[PDB]
Amino acid sequence: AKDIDVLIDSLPSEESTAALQAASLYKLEEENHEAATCLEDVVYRGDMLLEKIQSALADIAQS
Amino acid sequence: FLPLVHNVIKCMDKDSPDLHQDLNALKTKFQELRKLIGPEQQQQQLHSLREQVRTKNELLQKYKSLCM
Repeated sequence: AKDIDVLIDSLPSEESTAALQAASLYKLEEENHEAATCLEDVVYRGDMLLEKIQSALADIAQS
Repeated sequence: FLPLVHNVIKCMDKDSPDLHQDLNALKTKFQELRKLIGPEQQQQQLHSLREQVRTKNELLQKYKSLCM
């Protein structure tokens, strides 16, 4: 009984209803969208660098 | 080829006065020099090699500027 009571008290006090969980999910989705935009910019820069390196290698091999 | 000219000069000068007959020595020396010495094909090959070296240097210098 003591363990059950302590577990029910120290459980996740949050999305039992329907608003706190929704707000947390919306904030997480916004953070994930920002992180995905940053990662897409970084990946585009890296792909541009790789394409430049590949073009330089092809030009060197063409000689 | 100074050897052939020198041999001819010696043979002409020693035609009547045959004191020292170096005709055989001169002929042997000429044959040995011809054996040891051994067209514009060499010039064309050198020109092609120079052009190739210039092209290689230009290609190597083409990759000078590189930031990232």
